[PDB]
Amino acid sequence: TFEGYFDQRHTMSMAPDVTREEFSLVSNFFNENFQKRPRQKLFEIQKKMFPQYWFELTQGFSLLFYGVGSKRNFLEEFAIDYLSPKIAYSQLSIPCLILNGYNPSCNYRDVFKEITDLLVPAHVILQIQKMIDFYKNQPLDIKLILVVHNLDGPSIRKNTFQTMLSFLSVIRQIAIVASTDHIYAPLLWDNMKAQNYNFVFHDISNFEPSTVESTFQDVMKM
Amino acid sequence: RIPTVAPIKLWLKKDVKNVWENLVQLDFFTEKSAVGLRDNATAAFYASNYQFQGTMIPFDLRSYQMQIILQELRRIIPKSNMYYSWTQL
Amino acid sequence: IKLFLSTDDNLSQTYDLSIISKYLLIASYICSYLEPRYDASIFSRKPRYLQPSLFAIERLLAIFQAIFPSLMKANIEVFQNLSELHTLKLIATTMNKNIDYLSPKVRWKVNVPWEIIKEISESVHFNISDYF
Amino acid sequence: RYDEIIFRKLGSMLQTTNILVTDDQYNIWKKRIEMDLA
Amino acid sequence: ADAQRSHYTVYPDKHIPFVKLLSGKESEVNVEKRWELYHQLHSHFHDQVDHIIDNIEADLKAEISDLLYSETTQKRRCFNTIFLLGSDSTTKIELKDESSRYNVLIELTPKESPNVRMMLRRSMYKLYSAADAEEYDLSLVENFKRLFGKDLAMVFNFKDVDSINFNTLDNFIILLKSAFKYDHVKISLIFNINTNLSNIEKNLRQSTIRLLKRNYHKLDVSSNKGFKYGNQIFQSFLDTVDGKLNLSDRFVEFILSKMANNTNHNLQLLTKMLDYSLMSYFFQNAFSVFIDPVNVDFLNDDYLKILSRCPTFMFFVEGLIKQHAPADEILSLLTNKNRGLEEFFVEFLVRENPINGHAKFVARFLEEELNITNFNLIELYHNLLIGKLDSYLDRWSACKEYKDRLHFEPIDTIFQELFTLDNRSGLLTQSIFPSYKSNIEDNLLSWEQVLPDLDKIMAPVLGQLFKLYREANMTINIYDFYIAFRETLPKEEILNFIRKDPSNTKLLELAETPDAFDKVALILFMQAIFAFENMGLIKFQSTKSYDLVEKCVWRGI
Repeated sequence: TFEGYFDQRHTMSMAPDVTREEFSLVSNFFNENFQKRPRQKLFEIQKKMFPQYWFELTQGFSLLFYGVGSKRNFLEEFAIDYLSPKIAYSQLSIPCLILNGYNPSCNYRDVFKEITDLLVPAHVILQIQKMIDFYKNQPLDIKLILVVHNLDGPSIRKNTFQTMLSFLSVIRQIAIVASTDHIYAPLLWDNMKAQNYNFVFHDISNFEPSTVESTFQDVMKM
Repeated sequence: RIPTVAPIKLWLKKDVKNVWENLVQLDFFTEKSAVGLRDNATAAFYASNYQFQGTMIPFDLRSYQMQIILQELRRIIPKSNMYYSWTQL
Repeated sequence: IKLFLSTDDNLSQTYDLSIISKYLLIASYICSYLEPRYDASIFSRKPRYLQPSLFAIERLLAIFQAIFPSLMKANIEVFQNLSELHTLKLIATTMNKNIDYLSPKVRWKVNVPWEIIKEISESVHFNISDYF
Repeated sequence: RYDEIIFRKLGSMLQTTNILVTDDQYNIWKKRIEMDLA
Repeated sequence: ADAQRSHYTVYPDKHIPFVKLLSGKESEVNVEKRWELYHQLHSHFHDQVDHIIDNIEADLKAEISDLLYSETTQKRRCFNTIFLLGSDSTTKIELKDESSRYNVLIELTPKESPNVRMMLRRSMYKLYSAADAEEYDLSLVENFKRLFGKDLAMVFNFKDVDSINFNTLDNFIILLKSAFKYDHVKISLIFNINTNLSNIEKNLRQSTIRLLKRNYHKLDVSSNKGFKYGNQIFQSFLDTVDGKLNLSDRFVEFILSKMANNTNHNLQLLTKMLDYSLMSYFFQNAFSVFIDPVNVDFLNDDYLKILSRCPTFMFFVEGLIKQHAPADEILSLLTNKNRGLEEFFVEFLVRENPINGHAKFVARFLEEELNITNFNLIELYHNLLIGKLDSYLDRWSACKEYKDRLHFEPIDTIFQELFTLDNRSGLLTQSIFPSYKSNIEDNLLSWEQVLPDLDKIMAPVLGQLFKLYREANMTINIYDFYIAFRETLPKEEILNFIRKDPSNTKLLELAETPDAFDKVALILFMQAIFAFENMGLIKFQSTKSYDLVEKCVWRGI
């Protein structure tokens, strides 16, 4: 309850020091061994929602995946094995763009270069406006699939990057899938951003270890 | 302090804003930590770059200090002024 | 006479807000002007002229939950209204460059004066005047 | 039951909606009425 | 590896997203017909929705053009001001391509306005760039007529006024005031205001407000205006139904509950709810195939099971029993012989509901005859559905003359439940208005609701640590937290599970150490704390010491 908030000389050196290499070993062993079968069974059961996810994406509802545990592998498996091939074999090979929000070294201009190359026939918002005006006359067929891991990523958290991603979802011929880990993630988006994003919210918590994301921050600083 | 009736406008808080602006233009007031005019162009460039707290906080909550003390007020303000009696505490 | 009685220099229900937004603003004004000492004293069952102080997100959420009319809890709509408040320049932050709300060093403060929150409370029928 | 709980938590359209009477309840009602019907 | 890169592009019978119902007994033809019917109704709805949106945008653009080019013969050269209340950065304006006068749109984002110098430099840069396609200071404005032979008209679009430094804006306005000395320059100002004129009156100096106010216009372009367009959208949703589907009281109540939570962008949310409800109905209910009464011939015993489980049917059978109907009818319906209730169902499918026609009649009567427009059509439909229409009509005093005409009696037709939309399972809330915080907290505390030989005993470390986090104080000495977490662990079972692996030499090498348990506990604790930092649960006091942490969330709020 809320009353639990109102009703509320040792050092870390007293604990035995663990090196980074020693840190990796136990982490890997307990990630691979412990809770293997039940989590794999949960993943296999969760795969049953692939037709629903496909239908939602074709209707234009963006997918936001949240909950405790890593969501990179789930999105990779979905987008690679189910979404992209079926779109090609039912519309008649669809390119898929993967953005790593867990990397602080990203740049929005670099991603926009790939977007322009993949979408625009031969001041980012000015070009996005031209894309929107162009794709109005284009048929309502999915041409590019966009996957954005960690919409709460360090550089991704910034308002400009969120604005750039928000104007992307106006075009129906673009499929957007995003994931978040922060509990206060909805604080980032206002009504205008929510309207442009068109997320349908799905909790996909799986207690999957964040092995990849742990590489960009040093545990030795703790 | 006025006899009543047998059967001095308190100006609105919005109209006072012009008077408040005039009293800051004419250098009676100053900001709490107003550095003022910079000595050289290099420091002036940084001063024009950095935005202080006083440029963001609301109009009615900007702290000011006074350049004229009430003693000088009573010395200068004519005794015939209708607020002369309030020059002291 | 009516032309002279008013300056008419003004550029012209003053702020259309959802109930969640109104209660969030009410709680934020309490946070920005009430000492952290009195939170447990007043809200747990166990100043008009100074500049507002900063407050954390958890204090705002706790006071909002305590004053919202069984728990309301925090859904996506609550945080969406909170972000709308910031976008509307009703709540200020402690940052000016590269806005990132999730950075753990950013605090919040109220930009709405007393004369507006008074009428908001009147429209809500919430008696703030008895909390000070 | 486990599958229905995770379907409800996941917000899946595969989970049935409790607007109509459940199959088991109506089956029990039909069997109990029919057992004394003849 | 590609995982370390910021971003990268990956390249890889005919499927229909609808899944078989009746445990797979549904035929391909039935699935195809359901898919086609869904597409038909969905496209018919969008043909109205997109038309309404286009009409709204065209009307807004026409009004903007009228305001911009509403030429007024003012003797004094002054700015032209347009205040777009409740507007956003998404809107756009196209100017006239006049012959004698050149018109340029100038966008001014807050990032482009850190100081007056940068503002003027960028403004002149864009002004020069625009004139470069005809065939950085105010001297450019002075020399424009000699450089390009044409008059200059500038339209300034302040894209987001609230975030702009108002002192810098005031100085910039005073700077632009100097341009009136030129005989060939005209300036127009566009203000994207989110809330009201109050913020501008508070922040700008009262001298600049007088400069703006001499020639200004005020226009409310918000998406919500007296239910004018929401009522039309809802009526179009009723129309595209054609009486093939009905609305329940609970569904309309849910819609009304969620609409009031957003004040500026209600139309998109309403469209979201309607489209998702239509999708759910066409995905979940098998009887949607029988929307066309031609498809009734495809009935089967499994469909008779659904028909029998209709509440109306359930009480109709008991009514036959209690009214002493012949037992032959009861035996026939139990044994599903002679199926005359299928003929009754055909009649039901043919029977048009008078609710839609009466609602349209009442709406048009209010709009034209009673001349009442300040009403929500959703509330009117809800009161019609509950049957409390008289109370809703009593809101307006002019209804007394026509209360008899406007009165409507609801009818609970048999088998109507199979063709109604309602919120009964909570699916429409878990995905459209989730309790994002509460769901995560519950999963941390109630992991048994997610997860289906140490795996059988110990819960995932994150939830067990969240237990202590809920038990934890506001500020924590991290060493004590690690001690408690270590104490909660099953030390001997963990050691045995570690020793289970015979070939992982590096694991046994640490297992030989007496401090193995402490090190393993510390590694797990640090990984969990890093995850908490990613999730926003913990905040360090690193400036003083990394050894103390602060909680960032509490349960139940």
